[PDB]
Order: sequence, then structure tokens, then C-alpha cells
Amino acid sequence: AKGGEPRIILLSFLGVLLPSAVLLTLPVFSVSGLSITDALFTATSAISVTGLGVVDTGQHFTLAGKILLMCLMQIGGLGQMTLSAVLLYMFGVRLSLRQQALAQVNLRRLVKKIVTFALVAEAIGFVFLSYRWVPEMGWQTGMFYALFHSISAFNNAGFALFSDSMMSFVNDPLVSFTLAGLFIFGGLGFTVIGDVWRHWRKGFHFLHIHTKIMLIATPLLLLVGTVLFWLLERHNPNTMGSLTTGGQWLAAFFQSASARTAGFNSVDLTQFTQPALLIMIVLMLIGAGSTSTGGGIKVSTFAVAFMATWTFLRQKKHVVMFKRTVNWPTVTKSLAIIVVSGAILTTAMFLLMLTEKASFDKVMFETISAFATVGLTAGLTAELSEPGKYIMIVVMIIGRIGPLTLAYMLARPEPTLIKYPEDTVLTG
Amino acid sequence: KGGEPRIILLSFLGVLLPSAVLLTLPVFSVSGLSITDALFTATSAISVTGLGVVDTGQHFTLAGKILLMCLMQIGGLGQMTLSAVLLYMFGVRLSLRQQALAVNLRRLVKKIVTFALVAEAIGFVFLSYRWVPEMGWQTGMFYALFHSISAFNNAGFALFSDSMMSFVNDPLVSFTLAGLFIFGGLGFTVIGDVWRHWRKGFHFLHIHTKIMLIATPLLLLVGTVLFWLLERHNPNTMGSLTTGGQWLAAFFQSASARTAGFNSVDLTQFTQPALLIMIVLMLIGAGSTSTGGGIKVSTFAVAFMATWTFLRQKKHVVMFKRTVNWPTVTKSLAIIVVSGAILTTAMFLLMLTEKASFDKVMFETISAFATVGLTAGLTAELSEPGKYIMIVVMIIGRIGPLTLAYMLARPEPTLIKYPEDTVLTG
Amino acid sequence: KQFAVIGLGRFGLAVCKELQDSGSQVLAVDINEDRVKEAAGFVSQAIVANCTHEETVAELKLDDYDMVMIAIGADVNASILATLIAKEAGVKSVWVKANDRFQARVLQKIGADHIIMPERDMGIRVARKMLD
Amino acid sequence: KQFAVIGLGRFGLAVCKELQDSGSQVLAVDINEDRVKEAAGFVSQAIVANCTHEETVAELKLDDYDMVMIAIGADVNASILATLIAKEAGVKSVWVKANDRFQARVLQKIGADHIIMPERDMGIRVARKMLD
Amino acid sequence: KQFAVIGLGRFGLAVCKELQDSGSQVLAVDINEDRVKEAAGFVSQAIVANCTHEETVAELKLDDYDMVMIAIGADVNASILATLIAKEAGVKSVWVKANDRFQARVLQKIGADHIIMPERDMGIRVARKMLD
Amino acid sequence: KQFAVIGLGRFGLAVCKELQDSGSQVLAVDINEDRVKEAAGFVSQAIVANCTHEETVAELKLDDYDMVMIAIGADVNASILATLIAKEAGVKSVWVKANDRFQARVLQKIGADHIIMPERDMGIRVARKMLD
Ligand SMILES: Nc1ncnc2c1ncn2[C@@H]1O[C@H](COP(=O)(O)OP(=O)(O)O)[C@@H](O)[C@H]1O
Ligand SMILES: Nc1ncnc2c1ncn2[C@@H]1O[C@H](COP(=O)(O)OP(=O)(O)O)[C@@H](O)[C@H]1O
Ligand SMILES: Nc1ncnc2c1ncn2[C@@H]1O[C@H](COP(=O)(O)OP(=O)(O)O)[C@@H](O)[C@H]1O
Ligand SMILES: Nc1ncnc2c1ncn2[C@@H]1O[C@H](COP(=O)(O)OP(=O)(O)O)[C@@H](O)[C@H]1O
Ligand SMILES: [K+]
Ligand SMILES: [K+]
Ligand SMILES: [Mg+2]
Ligand SMILES: [Mg+2]
Ligand SMILES: [Mg+2]
Ligand SMILES: [Mg+2]
Repeated sequence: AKGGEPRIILLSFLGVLLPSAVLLTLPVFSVSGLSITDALFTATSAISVTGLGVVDTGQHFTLAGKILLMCLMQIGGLGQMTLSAVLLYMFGVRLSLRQQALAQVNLRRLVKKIVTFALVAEAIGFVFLSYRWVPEMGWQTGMFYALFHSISAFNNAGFALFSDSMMSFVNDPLVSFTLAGLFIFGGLGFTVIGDVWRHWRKGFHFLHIHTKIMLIATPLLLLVGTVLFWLLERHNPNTMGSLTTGGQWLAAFFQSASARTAGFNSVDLTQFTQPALLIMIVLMLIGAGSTSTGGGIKVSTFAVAFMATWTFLRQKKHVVMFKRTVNWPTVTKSLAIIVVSGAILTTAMFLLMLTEKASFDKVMFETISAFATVGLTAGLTAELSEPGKYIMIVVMIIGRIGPLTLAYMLARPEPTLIKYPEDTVLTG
Repeated sequence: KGGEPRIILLSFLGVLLPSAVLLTLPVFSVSGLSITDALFTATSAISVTGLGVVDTGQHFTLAGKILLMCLMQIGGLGQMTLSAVLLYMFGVRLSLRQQALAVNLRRLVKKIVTFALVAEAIGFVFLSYRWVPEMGWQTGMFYALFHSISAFNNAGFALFSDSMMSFVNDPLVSFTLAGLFIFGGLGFTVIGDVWRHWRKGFHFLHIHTKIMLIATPLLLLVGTVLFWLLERHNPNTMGSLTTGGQWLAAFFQSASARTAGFNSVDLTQFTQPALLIMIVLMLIGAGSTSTGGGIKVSTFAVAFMATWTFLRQKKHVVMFKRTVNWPTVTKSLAIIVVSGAILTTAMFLLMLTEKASFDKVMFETISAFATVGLTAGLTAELSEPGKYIMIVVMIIGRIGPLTLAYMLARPEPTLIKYPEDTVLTG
Repeated sequence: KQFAVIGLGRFGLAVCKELQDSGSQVLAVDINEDRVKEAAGFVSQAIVANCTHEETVAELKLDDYDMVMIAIGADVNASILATLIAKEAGVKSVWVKANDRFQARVLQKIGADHIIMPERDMGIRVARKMLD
Repeated sequence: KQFAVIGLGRFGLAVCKELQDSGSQVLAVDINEDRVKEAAGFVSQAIVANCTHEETVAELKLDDYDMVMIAIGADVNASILATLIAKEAGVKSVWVKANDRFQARVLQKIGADHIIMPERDMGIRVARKMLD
Repeated sequence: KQFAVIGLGRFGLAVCKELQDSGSQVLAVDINEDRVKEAAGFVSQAIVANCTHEETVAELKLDDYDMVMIAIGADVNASILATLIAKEAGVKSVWVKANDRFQARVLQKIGADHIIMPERDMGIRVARKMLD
Repeated sequence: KQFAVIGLGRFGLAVCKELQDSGSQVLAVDINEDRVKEAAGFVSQAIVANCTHEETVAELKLDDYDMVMIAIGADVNASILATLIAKEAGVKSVWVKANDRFQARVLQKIGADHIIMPERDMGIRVARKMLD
């Protein structure tokens, strides 16, 4: 009697990965045609909405290829939010009936609201992006770029049609803020959007604990990242020293927001100070919300571990958040995800250094971005070797579904009839 | 709440500040140590990290080295003795609690000291057999005693300019030192369990003893094979050595990484795939109730086995046909996560204060937090804030794991509980 | 207005839901964490605590609240102890639910200010409602 | 020789400690985890399991063991149930502890091979001991 | 042809097994997940649901089913309330299992078409088998 | 001048409180850590120990104490065995608190110098208080 949520999660991704991979090889979608590994990498990047590119999205793909790319990252981003919310609903249904045996809307309405929320969010971002690019690029081309980037931003994909992804719009508030708002709400999570939508009149105090965590941790994650990036890169001529005072803050805020899974870059991370790469690595690992279009280990997982640590250092018996106790299984889930993620990350970084030769900071940054699904590159993907591409594909797949799958493994372990005696192991 | 955390910190700071104020005196140093340098040396000796801002053999006098043997002896042996004593009191309180619901300490301390003295005497004899012929009846004996004490206490302090790089091809000294910190880092609980119940067999040893006796050979073998594979073609570290010399060097680094801190090769010229392996080895560290450091092998074993249990969706973590209770798994995972958080903060602070590549800063931070003290060329150029950060990291690294383990054991009881609510993860 | 309701059975949760619907902030306290969870959904603050314990009641700071409602029904001993501790804490007004006349007299002697017998008072109300 | 002892009360732990002291491998099974921990110190393998559950017994592979001793004392229903399940699992020799003459006859009907009455048999043994 | 069984206890599961052997579609529904899994291999469709929930009974189109069997024994109130909800659901034929004579009286008046009392009904037949 | 109290229930804690207030050395010993912590503020030295363990009683130099009070009430075997161990340890005067008459008879035959039965003795005392 073990849970089957893990199997639905993997089969769903691979059930779309393989069809997407074979389509990209056809010359209809590529001007030159993609090899099997390149198409497998591109499909995995699109389906996981990582946004890593072995080839340039704007140039190597045709008009039909970009339309396919929008479909893949809409399936990868909104599809995870739709599936994760669907599996969350069924988990609650099983839990609710279990309580009644011992002692809410239907699924269709929930799925309709998720797709409705996605299209309206993209449509709002669509008109703002159209408002600027249509005058510059014409009508027919202007709407396409607005639609491609609004879909990419909401799905936390980071795919861009420009050679340098949004590096020409560092000093453009309308493009930066429209994109920033898109993956912030796209990455916030439908449970947070839904709870605020139905219970805002009650007040912040009566929102669900998960909603309160996401509504508080996200601004601090944005604010701390914005201040830290600005402080560490204000004097760096190569990235932010040449911008105006407002331009620096706009760039610092953009990368602070884009790190949490979007993957767009107003500046060059290739020329970032090391103390800034370490800050962004932490930001990428934390990721977006739990039931959103993108994410890494997720904000709530980091928040529980952050306050579990604070509880442990103060020797308190219970982990408390917003006058609510976080039960020990939840704490174990959050700590296990971080430890398991580090185990896979360390193995992936070690393999990358063997297949291709690069510095540790370049390898570590690329491994985190692929695992955290952010897709920000520090120059490793440009020179990635053939075996390195295979590792990145696996890391992108595991990083996309790992935290969610491992959570459901912890939720429903296989029941057993044989238990061994408890014995103590010394730790510390 | 438990006072084990308070006994652990007060005991360290109550030997660090006196040891620091003594190191400033010119009797122990040929040129004298600054307050920052003396504090760094005292922290490295008492925490037996082995990191050096000044050369041990040159900058210290004859009396200074005798103090250094006393300092690292206190660090290693006293940490082992205090851990055993606190474990004994924890067991006593647990037993009395069990009786309420439903050996001697002096003898234990005597066995700890006598085991240390016997091991150090064996290492001293083996080292004297090799150094006395070429160094004299007085200086060779001193070097043998110093290095045996350093090896058993998992300190890594060396009297040579290059710490054992001249004996990469010498099997006698390499195996003598290797056996000293493997046994010194095994844990006195394991040694006592093997000593008292070896006739019963391996099957009836305590679960901790089995975990150590299996993982330590596995960790040593994995480290040796990985270091040999990754560094056999590197001319600057192991390419010039013979086939036996390469394996001896690889085994020596695999063992020294687990807290000793001696180096028969240059880690400054190591391939990055090998520095990652050595970072992983340093983080794991030595045994729980031993002279070494790290997250400890038992913690890494419970997390590795818990991970396998979670990936297989099994209800209980089972090790050697014994269930590992959920508080133990939570302790291990929390130790790893908190260690990672402090490590990330320390690397960020070092990167702010000092200008170096990420691999060097990360390696130095891991070596100082784990008390291995292996240097990758960054300690020699430490600045004043860098030295302060390293001192703090060495202090927290030495006492952090056991302290955090005991906080999780005895949290403050409460009279107010808030309702349980679910938080989405992953 | 701040209210504290101790015991979250049928009467206690009905008083809390009414008090919070009327815009007042209520504290819900119960030893059964299961019932504290339903209250926490709509109650300003819900706490799992034992209100027969003097130190626990001191931690709750019940003297701050204007009125304390004690709705422990089945355990008459717990009701008496909670009323005694609340009065010794220094709460101005204590309302206690009593399921027996003898318990009501004991609570009057203890120092309870208003005592509600839900069965008898509801019988009187229903009789008046049928008459008119 | 391999023995399985079910129930780790005063009788079951005495059989395990005597069997293991002679070099035989013993499997100790009980539902009380405390007694399984106590036996796990000296018993070759100790398992927390419910032996009245027929699917659980198949997992224990009691058919492999030469002799199965069932030492469930207080719960007579569990004693007959465990004897029945062990017999249906293909155990060659089942020894059962019985606290009454009525339980012993039911166990004889079930298929127990040797039935031990601790009070009566020890009474006979001490009576012989005083004589000689 | 098409039947529904609510409650998968010992009595309800026995109905499901015999109904399947005659090649009939059976909808087995039970609040407890474990009991639904047991009948999952013996019925056309096994669903975990609370048949006391009026909207759930509306979704499970029980009016399409030829006969609906309510086999809830322990909680007398659930069987009475589930019987009523099935009547407003449009079920023409409702068979209810009752364990007590007082429950069988209520079920008759609320409109159950067939009341089954397994102890009383088996008592009559076993006597008849004894006679012949 | 120097006294020992074993068992820190309501009776033993009262003995410790009066003895220390009068100005004497009192070693309070109880297997339960909570009661030892409660009495730690009052007595000169409070130790968590099992006084049924012979080696623990040997380590605690109870023979140096002028009087030893054994105040274990719930488990009669614990009180009897503690009295025997204290008498073997060389304690010249042992005062034991007994709750039942059979326990008092056993303790008298063992050799306890003073047997205290709180209910009977306070019965006599309050009767004398009522008379005058
Ligand atoms: N010491 C106590 N402190 C707080 N709440 C208590 C205490 N003792 C009992 N309660 C709770 O008070 C309530 C009394 O209601 P009760 O009559 O038991 O149930 P109901 O009214 O639902 O039939 C219960 O929720 C009970 O758990
Ligand atoms: N169904 C069962 N499966 C396995 N062990 C059982 C079962 N029922 C009882 N036992 C164990 O059998 C042991 C002997 O029972 P009992 O006679 O009550 O204890 P004791 O012999 O110490 O008085 C108990 O410790 C109990 O845990
Ligand atoms: N509201 C309900 N909806 C569906 N099934 C129910 C409901 N209430 C009880 N049941 C089921 O009806 C069955 C009747 O079992 P019953 O004889 O009452 O108890 P037991 O299983 O202890 O013998 C059980 O399997 C129970 O889970
Ligand atoms: N073997 C023992 N050694 C020391 N103290 C004991 C032992 N057994 C019981 N006690 C203590 O003696 C005290 C007296 O118990 P009891 O008369 O039952 O008081 P209460 O009814 O308040 O528990 C208990 O609190 C218990 O902790
Ligand atoms: K991305
Ligand atoms: K060291
Ligand atoms: Mg009530
Ligand atoms: Mg027995
Ligand atoms: Mg049944
Ligand atoms: Mg008492």
C-alpha cells in the first residue's frame, strides 16, 4: 500500500519528454536540424522549463519551432502547477475520507481556475509587452515577441528570442517589471493565489500557514537578494558599474527575482563577483513556490528548515510558524529534501568535472541552475561536452521532479509487517 | 533544558582564553605572537584543527612545542573524555528515568587515558625506530613523541616545513601515523565495545560499533581508490611517484582527510575532482566519541541510510537489523543542514574579506569547520577578518555537532502548544 | 473585546464562532489538539493547553482578557479546578458551564460570576418560545 | 539448530537465553517492542511482529525453523491463534505454553506437539526435588 | 444485472463476492480505504466514499443501480441516515442490514424495502437445516 | 543534625520541608527526576537514585546519616526492599511509611524502628484535636 503519486509524476514528465524530443529533430522546427542529444537537451530544457540552451533559441529555430517551444514550456510550467495541484487535491480527498473512517470544489473547477489564472496572467503581461515592442518591431512580429516572452516569463522558463536574454532592457522598467511580475506570480503557487483570492476579506491573519509563509518569505527573498546583489556589484564595471543609480537597482532587483527559477538576465553572470555567485546559488536553490510553474527545493521547504534550525538552536520542543506547530514529519521532509538534493548535486558536480574541464565555481553554478531549474549560465553550457549534456539532462529531470516526488515518498511509505528493535546511533 | 551544551562550550572557552594568553609570551615563540596570531594558534591547537598562520617547527621554541603538545593533547583527549563523560551521564539519566516510569565514571576516565597513552606509546616507539638513527637519541625522541601525540589527537601539527611531504615514499612512518588517527578517530565507544565483546562476535556488537567498523574501512578504501584514480596522471602530486608510492600517498590522504590533516602530497596542486572528493571526506570526519571532527561517520551513515529508506519508500530506517528511531534521523539531517548553513555563511564572509577563487575558499572553510586543517594555499594569505572568521569557524566546528545533538535530545519543556498545521514542501 | 473560551466542545465552539463572527477576538484553549484545530480555522488564536495547571494558566495571561468562559462539560473536576485557577489568576469575569445543580452551587461558592446550565436554560427558552 | 520463540515474557526470554547460551540461533518475536529490545541484546535476531496475523507469519518464514516455541501467556486467544497459524504455515514441531488444562486440550486439538504448563510441571519438578 | 453495495464489512463483502460470481456489475463503496481494497479484486468498481454525504451519493448515480444494499452495522445512525439519502436519490429498491430490533423498526418506517437481520434470519434457517 | 529522606511524594516532601526549615542537613533521594528537582530548592542535597539498587545505597553513605526516612507508598515491595537494604547497609534507625496494615506488619517483622501510617495516626491526632 505505497503511494502512486511518485509514479504519476515521472510517467507524466517522460510521457511528454520523449514525444517532445523526437519532434525537435525534424527540420520543420530547426533551420539546420538538431541532433538527438541536442533535441533531447532542448526538449528537456523546455519541458522542465529550465531554459538552458545548447543552441540559440531566436536564430536556430524556425517560426514553427518557436511555436512548438511555447507549447512545451506551457506544458512544462502550467502543466506542473496543474498536475501538482491535482495531486494535492487527491491527497486531501484521501486524507479527508481517512479522518471520517476513523471518526471544497471538485477537480474540474480547480483545473479550470488554474488554466484561467494562467491565461489571464499571461494576457496581462502580453499587453504590457505588446505596448512597447509593437511600435519598435511592427504588429505581426511585435505580438509574437510579447506572447513568447509573456508565456516564458509566467512559466518561469527563461527562454528568450534575443541573442542576449534581456540584456538590452536592463534600463527598461516596463519590460523588466512586466517580466518580474510574471514569474513572481507564476512562481508564487496557485494555493497562495487561491487562498488570497477567496479569503482576503478575512485578513492576513486567517490565511493558511503556507500562504502566510509565501506572502512573507517572497518579499524578503526579493528584498535581501536585491540589496545583496546591489551591494556586491555596485562597484563592478563589467556588470553594474556602468549603469545609473536607478539602473543598478532595476538590474539588482531583476536578477534577484529571475534567480528564483525564471532564468532571464539583465546583466552578465559570467562577469559577476564570486560573493555574488554564492548569493545567487542560494537564491536559485530556494526557488519558487510549492505548487507553481517553477521552483527548486521551494521557499516553504527552506522556510521550514530555516525555522526548524532556529528552533533547534534555541532548544524549543516544537517548530512554530504563525502560531502553528509544524509537525515533525514535515520538518523531516524539509531536511531530507535538502540533504538528498545536496547528495545528487555533489554527485553531479563531480561527474561534470570529469567529463569536461572547468573551474569548480563554473561547474557548481551550472549544476545548481540545472538542478534548481533556473537555467542561468556562467559559460559552462556554451562549451558543454557530449557526456556533460547527458548529465545536465538527468540533473534537469531530477531537479524538476525530485523535491515533489520525494515529498510524496515520505508521505506514503510502504506499510510493513516486520519491525526491528529500535537501537541508538551516536551522532554529532 | 539540558546543560550538556553549556558544559561543552564553557569547557572549550575555559582552555582557549588561557591557552591564548600563554601563547603571546616570548618564552614560547622565537619572535612572539600577536593577539590575532596567538588566538588563531590557540584555537587551532585546542580544537586540534592544525591550521597554522606561522610555521610550527621554526617559529616556536623548545618550550613552545611542549606547550603545543599539551594544547593538542588537551584538545583531542579532553574532547574524547568529555564526550564519553557526557554520554555516561546521559545514559545514567535515561536509565533512572526508565526505572522511574517502570561501569564507574572514574574507571571510564582511567580507561580513556590509558588507551590514549598506550596508543601514543606504540606510535612513539615505531616513530623512534625510524627517526632516532638519523636524528639522535634526544631530538629524534622528541619528534617521535610530538608526532605520535599529534597523530593520535587527530591534530596534524608537524615539526617539518612541509608536513610529511618528505615521507611520501616511507611506508613505516606513513602506516604508523595512519594507524594513530584511524584508532584515535574511531571513537572510544567502538574501542570499548570491541575490547569487551569481541568473543561474542561482530553480530552482537552495538549498532554504532558495527556502523563504524564497516564504514571506516569503506570510507578509507573509497578515498584511496578515488584519489589514486583522479591523481595518478597528475605530475605535480602523484605522477612522479612509483606504483607503490602512489598507492601509499593515496591511502595516506584518504586517512588524513578524516581529521588528521597531515599531507604527503600538495593539495595546492590537486585536480578539482579530487578536492571535491577530499571535501566530502573532510566533512564526514572521524568517529563520534573520538579525537577527530567532522559531521562524524555515524551521522553520515544514518543520513545515507535514511536517504535509501526514503527513495525506497520504506517506513523505518533499518541498519544492521535495527530500526533507527526518527529523532536520530532528524538529528542527523538537522546537523547536516545547520552545518551547511554555517559553512555557506562562512564562505561568503571569507569571500568578502579575502579575494580568492571559490574552490580555495570552500576548501579552507570545510577544512577549518571539520577540524582537518588541510590547507590549499589560502591560509598563508589570511587577512585579519579572515583570521577572525577562521577562528570562529574552528570553534563552532569543533563543538557544534555534539552541542546541536544534545539540544535536540533535551529541548525545554513547554506548557503552551499551538495547533498543528500542514506546510507544503518540495 | 478579548474573550477566552476554555473547552471547545459543542458549547465552547458555538460561543467562539459567535464571538468571532461578532467581530470579537477570542482565545480558544483545549487539551484535545483535535478540537483546537477546528477552532484555529476561525478563532483569532487557539492554544493547546491544560487549564487546571496554575503555571499554564499564568502563561496564558488570562487576566488580560475581559471575560473567561469555561466550557468543560464532562469533567466536572476539571471545570471546578479551572474556575478556581482562573479566579486565583485574577480574571474579572468568569462564565462557567455547569451540567448539574450541585456543580452550579459548588461553582457559586468558588467564585464563578455567571453559571450556565445549557439543558435547563435551553428548556426554559424552548418553553417560552412554544408559549409565544 | 534454529529456534523461533514467540512471546517474550518471563518464560519466552528464559527459553531464548537458555537456547542462545548453548550456541543455537534463536528468533525472538513479540508485539511489545520493549521486550524485543531486551531480547535483542543476546538473541541472534529479534523482530517486532504480530504472530496471530497469518500474512505476517509467512514473512517470518517459521517453516524454516526446526522448532517454534509459542510463549504467549496472558492472551489465550492469541496463543491458540498463533499455534493455528504456525501449524498452517508448515512448522514441523510447535511447542506451546498453556496456563490451564482447558487451553492445553484445545491446543492438542489444534495440533501442538508439546504443551508446557509452567505452574503444574514446575510443581511436579519441585515435588520430586524435595523428595530426593 | 447492476447492483450497489454500501458498507464492506463481513456481511457486505460476502454479498459482493457472490454477486460477482453470477456475472453482475457491483459497485462496492466503503468509508474505510482498507475494506475497499479487499473488495477491489471482487467487484467491477470499488470506491472509497462516505455515503452519509448527500452530494457524494448524488455523484454516485445510485438511481441507475437496480438494487442498493446498505451494510453498515456498528453505527446505527449512519445506516438510518444513508437509507434516507438513498431514498431522495431516487433509488427504487433499498435493502438495509439491521443488527437490532429497534433499528429494524426505524428502517421499516423510513421506507426500506428489505430489512436484513443476519442473526435472526440465520437463526430460522439453521433450525430448518437441523430439522431436515 | 543529619537526615536522609527516601521517596519524595507528598509525605516525604513535607518531611524535607519541615526538616530543612528547622535547620538540619537532609539528603532527599527519589527515582523520579521531577520530584527531586522539586525538592532540590529546599533540601541541602537532592539526588536522583534508585534506592532499591543495593550498590547505589552502598555508594550513598546512609550509615553516616542519623535517621533515614523511607517514604515509598505505592509499591509495597519497593518499600520493603529499601528497608532491608538500608538495614543491611548499617543504618541504625530506619523510619518507614506504610499505607496498609499488612505492610506495617511486614515492616515491623523486618526490623524497621518506626512505622508511620499517616491515615490512622492523623485519625487519632484529629480526634484528639476535636475532643479538646
Ligand atoms: N483541563 C482542561 N483544559 C482545557 N480543556 C479541557 C480540559 N479538560 C477538558 N477540556 C475540554 O473541554 C471540553 C468539554 O466538553 P465535553 O463536554 O467534554 O464535550 P462536548 O461538549 O463536545 O460533548 C472538551 O473539548 C474537553 O476536551
Ligand atoms: N499476538 C502476539 N504476538 C506476539 N507476541 C505476543 C502476542 N500476544 C502477546 N504476546 C507476548 O507474549 C508475552 C507473554 O505474555 P505474558 O504472559 O502476558 O507476559 P509474562 O510472561 O511476562 O507475564 C508478552 O510479553 C506479549 O508481549
Ligand atoms: N458513512 C459510511 N459510508 C460508507 N461506509 C461506511 C460508513 N460508515 C460505516 N461504513 C462501513 O460499513 C461497514 C460496516 O461495518 P460494521 O459492521 O459497522 O463494523 P465492523 O467493520 O467493525 O464490523 C464498515 O466496513 C464501515 O467502514
Ligand atoms: N526504588 C525507589 N527508589 C527511590 N525512590 C522511589 C523508588 N520507588 C518509588 N520511589 C518514589 O517514592 C515516591 C512515593 O510514591 P507514592 O507514595 O506513590 O506518592 P504518590 O502517590 O504521590 O506518587 C514516588 O514519588 C517515587 O518517585
Ligand atoms: K527557468
Ligand atoms: K586536524
Ligand atoms: Mg459541550
Ligand atoms: Mg511468561
Ligand atoms: Mg464487520
Ligand atoms: Mg504521594
